[PDB]
Amino acid sequence: GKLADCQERDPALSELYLVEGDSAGGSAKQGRNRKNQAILPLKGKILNVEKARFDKMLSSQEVATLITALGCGIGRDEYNPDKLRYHSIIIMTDADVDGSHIRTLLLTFFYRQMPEIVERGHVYIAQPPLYKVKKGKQEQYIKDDEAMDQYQISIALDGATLHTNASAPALAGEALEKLVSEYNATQKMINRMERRYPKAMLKELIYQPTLTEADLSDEQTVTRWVNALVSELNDKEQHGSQWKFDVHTNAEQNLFEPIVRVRTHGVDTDYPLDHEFITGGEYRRICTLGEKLRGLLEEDAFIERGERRQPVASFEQALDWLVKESRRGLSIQRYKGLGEMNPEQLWETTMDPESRRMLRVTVKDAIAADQLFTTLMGDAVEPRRAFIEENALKAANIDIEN
Amino acid sequence: GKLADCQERDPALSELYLVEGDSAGGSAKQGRNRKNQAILPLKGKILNVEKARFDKMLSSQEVATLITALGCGIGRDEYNPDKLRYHSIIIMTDADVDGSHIRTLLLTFFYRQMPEIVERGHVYIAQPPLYKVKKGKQEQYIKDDEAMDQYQISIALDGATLHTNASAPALAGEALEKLVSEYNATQKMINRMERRYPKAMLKELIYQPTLTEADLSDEQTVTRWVNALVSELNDKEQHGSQWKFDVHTNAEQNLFEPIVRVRTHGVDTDYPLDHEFITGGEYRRICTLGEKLRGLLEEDAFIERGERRQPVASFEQALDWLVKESRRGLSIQRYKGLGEMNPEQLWETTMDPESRRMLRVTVKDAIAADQLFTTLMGDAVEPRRAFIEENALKAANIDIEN
Amino acid sequence: ITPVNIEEELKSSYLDYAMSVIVGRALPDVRDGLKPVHRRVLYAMNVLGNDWNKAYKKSARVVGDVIGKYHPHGDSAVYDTIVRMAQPFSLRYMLVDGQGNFGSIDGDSAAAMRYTEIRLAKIAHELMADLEKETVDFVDNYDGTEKIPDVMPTKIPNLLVNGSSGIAVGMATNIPPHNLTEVINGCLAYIDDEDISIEGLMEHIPGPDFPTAAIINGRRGIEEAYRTGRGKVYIRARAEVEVDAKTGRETIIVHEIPYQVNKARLIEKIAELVKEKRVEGISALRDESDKDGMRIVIEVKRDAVGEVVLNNLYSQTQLQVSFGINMVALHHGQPKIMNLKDIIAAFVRHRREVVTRRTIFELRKARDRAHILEALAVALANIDPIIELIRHAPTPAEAKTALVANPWQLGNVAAMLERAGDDAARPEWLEPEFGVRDGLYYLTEQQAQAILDLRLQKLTGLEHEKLLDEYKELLDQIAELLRILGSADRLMEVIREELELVREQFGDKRRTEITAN
Amino acid sequence: ITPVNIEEELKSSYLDYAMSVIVGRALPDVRDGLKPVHRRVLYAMNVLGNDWNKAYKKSARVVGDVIGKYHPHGDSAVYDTIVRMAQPFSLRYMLVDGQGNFGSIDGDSAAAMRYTEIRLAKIAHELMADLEKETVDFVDNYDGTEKIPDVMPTKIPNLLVNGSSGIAVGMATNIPPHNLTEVINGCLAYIDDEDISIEGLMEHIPGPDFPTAAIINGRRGIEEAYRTGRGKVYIRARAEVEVDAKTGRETIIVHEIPYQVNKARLIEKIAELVKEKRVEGISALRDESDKDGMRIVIEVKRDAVGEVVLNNLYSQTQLQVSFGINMVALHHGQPKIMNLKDIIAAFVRHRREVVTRRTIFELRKARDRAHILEALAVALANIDPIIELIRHAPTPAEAKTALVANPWQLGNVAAMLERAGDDAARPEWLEPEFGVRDGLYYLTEQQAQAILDLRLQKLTGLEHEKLLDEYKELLDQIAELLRILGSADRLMEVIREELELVREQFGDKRRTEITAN
DNA sequence: AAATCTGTGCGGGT
DNA sequence: AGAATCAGGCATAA
DNA sequence: AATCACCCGCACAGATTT
DNA sequence: GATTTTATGCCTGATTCT
Ligand SMILES: COc1c(NC(=O)c2ccc(NC(=O)c3ccc(NC(=O)[C@H](CC#N)NC(=O)c4ccc(NC(=O)/C(C)=C/c5ccc(O)cc5)cc4)cc3)c(OC)c2O)ccc(C(=O)O)c1O
Ligand SMILES: [Mg+2]
Ligand SMILES: [Mg+2]
Repeated sequence: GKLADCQERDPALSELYLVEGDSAGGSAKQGRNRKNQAILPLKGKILNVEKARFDKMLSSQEVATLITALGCGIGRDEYNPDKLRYHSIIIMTDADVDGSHIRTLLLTFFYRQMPEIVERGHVYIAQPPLYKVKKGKQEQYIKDDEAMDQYQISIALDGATLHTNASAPALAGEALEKLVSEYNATQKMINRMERRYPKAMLKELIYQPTLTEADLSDEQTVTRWVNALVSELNDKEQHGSQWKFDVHTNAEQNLFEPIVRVRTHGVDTDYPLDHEFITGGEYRRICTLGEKLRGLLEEDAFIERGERRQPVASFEQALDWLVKESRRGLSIQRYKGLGEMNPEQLWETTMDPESRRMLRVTVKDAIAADQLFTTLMGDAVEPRRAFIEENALKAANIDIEN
Repeated sequence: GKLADCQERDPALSELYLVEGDSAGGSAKQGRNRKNQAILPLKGKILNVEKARFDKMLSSQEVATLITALGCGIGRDEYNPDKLRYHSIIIMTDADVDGSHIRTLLLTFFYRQMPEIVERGHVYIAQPPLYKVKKGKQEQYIKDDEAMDQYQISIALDGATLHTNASAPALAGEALEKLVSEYNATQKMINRMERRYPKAMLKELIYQPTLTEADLSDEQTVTRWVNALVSELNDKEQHGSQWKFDVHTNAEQNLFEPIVRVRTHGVDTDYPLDHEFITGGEYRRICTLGEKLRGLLEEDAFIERGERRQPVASFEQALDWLVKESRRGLSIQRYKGLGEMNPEQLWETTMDPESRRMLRVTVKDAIAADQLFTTLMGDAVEPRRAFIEENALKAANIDIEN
Repeated sequence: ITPVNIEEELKSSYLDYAMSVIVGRALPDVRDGLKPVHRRVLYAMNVLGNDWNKAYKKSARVVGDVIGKYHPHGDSAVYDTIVRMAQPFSLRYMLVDGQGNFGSIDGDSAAAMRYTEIRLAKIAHELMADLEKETVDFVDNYDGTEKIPDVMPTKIPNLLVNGSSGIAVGMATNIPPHNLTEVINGCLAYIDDEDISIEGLMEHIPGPDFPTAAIINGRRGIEEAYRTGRGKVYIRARAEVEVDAKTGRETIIVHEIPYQVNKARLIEKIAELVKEKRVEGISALRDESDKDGMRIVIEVKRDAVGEVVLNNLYSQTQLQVSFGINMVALHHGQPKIMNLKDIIAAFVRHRREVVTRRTIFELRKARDRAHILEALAVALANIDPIIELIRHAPTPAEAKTALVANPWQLGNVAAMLERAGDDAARPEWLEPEFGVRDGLYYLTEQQAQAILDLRLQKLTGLEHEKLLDEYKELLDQIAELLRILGSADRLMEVIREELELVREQFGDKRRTEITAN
Repeated sequence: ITPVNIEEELKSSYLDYAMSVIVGRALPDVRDGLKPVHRRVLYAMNVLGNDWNKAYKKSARVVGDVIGKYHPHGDSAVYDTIVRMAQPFSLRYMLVDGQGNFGSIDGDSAAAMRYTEIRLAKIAHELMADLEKETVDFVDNYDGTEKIPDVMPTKIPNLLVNGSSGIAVGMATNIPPHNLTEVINGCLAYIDDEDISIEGLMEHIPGPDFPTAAIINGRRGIEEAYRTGRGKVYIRARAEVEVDAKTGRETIIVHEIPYQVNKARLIEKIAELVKEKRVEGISALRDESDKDGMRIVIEVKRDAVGEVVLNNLYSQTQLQVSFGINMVALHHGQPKIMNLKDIIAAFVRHRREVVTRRTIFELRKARDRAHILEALAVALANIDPIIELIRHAPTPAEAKTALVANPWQLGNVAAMLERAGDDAARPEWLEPEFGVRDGLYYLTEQQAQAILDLRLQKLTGLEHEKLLDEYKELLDQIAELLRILGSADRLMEVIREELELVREQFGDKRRTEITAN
């Protein structure tokens, strides 16, 4: 039954793995420690015990083999968690959406059919890597995209990077790195809310000064700010766009209704701005960052790069050039699945007892878990659809602005 | 398994096909008259019963299935040809060398183990096509390569092609067809003697006048003749080879030969146009074609293809232009195997009673057939090697060439 | 070892999977009505140069190319997707031209990859028209090495004509086919009047039109489906009864069957039903279809009436089927339920955007070419000083600098250079330093290089005149493109002409009949 | 239903199959030692640009290209043929460089086509050297649509170096590998003296040289095989008996094994033999072969004697094998049995023919280029009248006729042509009418066209002098090529230089040791 | 004798 | 005691 | 060379229980 | 992604007959 049993007969120091796919199973068998480790490949997606009747569960081959491997019974008057084998159980699925679906199916089976095993804490989840980085000598593995981004930013400022503005400033580490990190955070904040506004307007508002609501007036003051913004936007284009504006008053404040048009005979007819937008904290942090981010570069400016010097304005291109310099002699690989990894990599990345990383599964509350399992894995479409709609991107549009 | 049976029960109106390959069998099962036709795919090559033992013959699976399907007995004191199902048997193998090998193996089995079946005439051979041609409206299948040449020639001279000599005569078909057929036959004869003489010499001799050996004797005009031939050969030479001539008067009729130094740095000692070559009929028919193929084309000439025109000054140019013009709106398909055909093509070309074509296998003499089978299919290497060497290229030099 | 609650893990994993499947696998895009796999397959076939009038290619070539380059999934799914688009009994207008064994209406099978060949269809070139003129946006592939279009610049109303069917988590979609000429007439009617009502649209679009040409039994569900996006219809086969006189024999002939029905299963189910005595009055059953038409023959007993047994068959077996119309599609990366007018409006907006972007690209190209032609024409009128300057210089770089240093008088070509509409034919990125100044021409570096690349053959009269003719033609083209960009009424005329041409080329006749109960 | 006799069908079918297998599948060619599948694979890899200093490609791509274009057979045969050429323990000098899992000496098997990658090896470029200079003939493919080489213009003695093995109908062939340096020394010795005997050749070629580096036992078989063509040799493994005193118990250590032997089957066979009390004095068996090298350990009993037990293993186990040398190859499209001198002579003749054809091609190219260069120089000598004539041209054709139909003055370049006289550089096809006649050049049509296709950029001094330099060096190149074609000694000197360069680049050391009985 | 319950198939994914 | 017979292994093909 | 046993939503016979 | 047993010639050792 594709089971590669272990050598240790004591049911307190053995392990069991539920590998996804056949190539990954073969590689795990190749690279395992045969003394106290077992393997059980899964060929495809398994039955959903939440929907299936009890009669059909016993007929299925996959769950039958799993029950035989575990050694405990199934059903009332036959289940006996005392007579247990393989006190450690690890999932170790792929790092894509299908892997997560398989993980949910396995967790549903373990919770519904054998609650005591999950309660006592014998279920673990592995965490293989995604990216591999090589630089000749220094090579390593990186999990998730966020860690890769952090590594890239750190390598961008791994020594050197002394930004000389006018005569001889020296940020010298902390100032430059902290400014870059805060800039990346603000860029992420802009990107998460990018749907509701254009990128050009948000990217130009940081360079513009504060709104100065104190001196605002119906005439001679409302027009100046909006006209300055529109003039600054118009003269930086490459797609044949156009920015125009109009303003109005409603006896409380002087509100703006800017308009833009590009590659379309239609028109939005409004990008309204009033007290609500200025009162928001997003604009406050944008202005706070823009106070530091101004035209500090004089007629002469450069960066004391390693045996390099690129004196230009438009610091974004300088950042891209620095990234290119960091990536000049760097090698990056993105794994596709567990099959690609060789047995040595699998042994040294997940199956090593003294360098691996895992997660332990625990149960906090019973009624909440039962309700969630019934809602998501049940055979009633409407609660599931409502739950998906509630937690959609609208719930992701959190207006904390921080 | 692996037998799609028919619904007919009377063993005098049934049929059986022994198809090569699994995909071809699957296609044939769909496109067949399911009332009174059956299929039996063959996966690969089968056993040679001449070299094998009876126990291994009964152990194999393919021959066992065939024996079970046929319904008769096996071996002496059990075989009974009266209890025969499927009075008609058809082979239908592929159209390559491996197909013929499989055909020979099947014929060996049938003749060695069931002589009565072969003698009564219950075995047939099927002949599927090779090419398919379409011209917008016309569509047809073509077998082998000779029929393709005939079809191409017929399409080339399909209407128009009124050859104009000087101002406006009209060969108009049949005379031109006879000239084309004679030219093709002479070219086919010329191609099969490149080993003994160069191609350029044989091609050039047709345009020069006949030697007229009757009046040659010792006029010493042979020197001028060979000088003219060598000058003509050296005129349009385009590979760096050089030519020379030599003569002598060993007998009453003077003899001569050319010498050529060729690309390979070696020099062939001579190619003498001696008594055997001049008196032979091959040279006589070469001169016969040459007499009608002298300078018939005048200073002004052209080939009158349908609603088209082109001035030419040679027969080969006219033929090549006609062939290239005839292939304008034509589409061709070539079948690499039986698995490339959809079921309807198989039905209408091989399985339809009113449009198929087959051959019937019969025995002429018994002792000769037994001797040939023992010589070729036996397990003694040396007689087989001697037989292959006898009919090798040494006996392929047929002096008829007609 | 770090703890984690089960609820958070379950929620995160299941939401990730569901949201990826909703906008990643199943639902189609409203603008062109294609799922991602179809778009990637068609784009890959386009890049290989597998046109509609060239030699065929093996299926394994295309499948391997797609899997290696764009689509990181299994190969069985890709091959099945390719096979489904080449069957005349699945799509109203096939998008692939196949050769080999691609299955039959009986649902038999399809041969493996190594035994079949494919190429693009003629209509499939209309979906990807003007793809090279920067009319759509490109996005990264699964590892940031290639580029894939975001949406095809379609010219046919693909979603309505071909239909769709898909299953996702929490929802699904099912849209039937339609006829091309009727949909084009509906689009033209919408363009002529935006405030048209559903009743007005239904004058041009009576209903669906399936490939198999069955009979639609009813007219009340179509209105509800087109007015709200959900409905239900009944599809009925075509059959009749004929009497040969003599002994008063009755026979039933079946010609046409409903949509998505296997003939073999129907025949064997009828055989099972008559064997079990659940249907009375049937004598024998035969199939006689061969290469020309469909025929199923049923014989009825001499002590029975054909109409009763036929109605019992309609009620029991699969000779009549139900079809539940339900329209769901992606609008801006979000699922949504739609009706006829929304689909038509989305198609029209897509066409407007594509035409505008194409016009901008063409205008830029024309302006650049006119800029080069001006320099060549001015250079051809001062031959003697130019050749003297080139001959005296020892190196090409020195000659280039000498050419660029001094201005050149226009000469006898001053009539046409100043005849343009001031700056109509002037590139946008050109500074005011260069160009036609007050009676003198100033050359840039690239104009100098173009002058140095000139041949002697251009000194003849005919070659000299062809350049001037080309320049005048370019001026006319620039004027036309500017006029198109100017007003909002020329664009609709262009769109109307394109739609009329498509209707004239790819139109055809109706198959399915619509009747009352 | 035409009849047909069984005898005729059997005879024709079997003769056709036998001849096709004999001259198309199993036997190699004496001139380069490659079967048709190997030649087609290498040619297909060459055409794709899959060189040795570029990125890898997938095996499926190359296999599909070979199957579609040249080789009309299945995928498994082609892939196994490709796999065998990339194994270091099969070929003495590998011809394909692979990345993936291509088996191991222990007995494993390679992965699938979808999981491996390949490219050409560095030495394989020497087999296909000077392929574009018309050094060999070309023949049609199966469907008469492509061209494939008839034989490679090889520069390595592949047949002797890599050996061969094949089973035909009625015959077979089996040839072992050899060492490259010894073979090159033998070829040079043959070039020095053409009447050398077999004893003279064996001074430089002691015997075979396998990749696995076993021992060869005996010497009579090698002499018999080289003298007649058929022989038998014995291959023995390398093993020793080791003891560290102390307890006085010795062990048998095996480092190497014969050619074409599986290690796992050997170990299990020894286990089965010692199980049934068939071999006495063996206590334990173990395999320590990993990474560093091969080591098999056999621990004998306390009372055992190492030599006594060791001598039985050669007689009983598979530690000693017999190799039967039998040389058969195609000479002029027919099989024949060869000996060493015939192979060496055939290789030398092939090299002579290739070099002669290459020289002729290069001479033709040089003369063709010089012809145009002379016209360009003469045209530049008289630029002002030329441009004045061209400017009054209604069309280019009239300008060409005006240029052709008059003599031209040589000017200041005629002195250079004093070196170019003596008919050294005139093309063969050119007539005496054209060219320099009486100090007045006469132009042809193509020279006039080349003049008309002249850019202004070539009026500078540097571009004027480069033409003269090119002409001056082309004359010397023509002289050297004519000198090579003029005699026989120079050809042999060139061949010796090429062989010495190959020996220097690709030479290596010996592995197998030959010993007496 | 009305009301639940159990199966089957359509098209892209392990 | 010694001939005669029977299996299995090597590389390109169904 | 086509086939393995499940996941996802909707509509519909034929079969058991109230 | 993993899925049978044959033809063809020369040589070995193991087993069966007289
Ligand atoms: C010779 O062929 C040809 C060609 N050919 C080519 O040029 C050609 C080129 C490339 C290729 N291939 C590739 O590049 C290629 C192929 C495959 C891959 N995949 C992967 O790496 C990854 C693995 C990793 N990491 N895979 C997957 O993610 C994967 C996903 C799903 C599954 N599925 C499951 O597990 C199932 C179904 C379980 C289940 C569960 C339960 C159950 O009861 C049943 C099932 C399995 C694997 C990657 C690349 C090729 O192959 C197509 C070709 O043919 C050209 C011309 C001709 C000619 O004649 O002209 C010709 O003949
Ligand atoms: Mg995956
Ligand atoms: Mg074949």
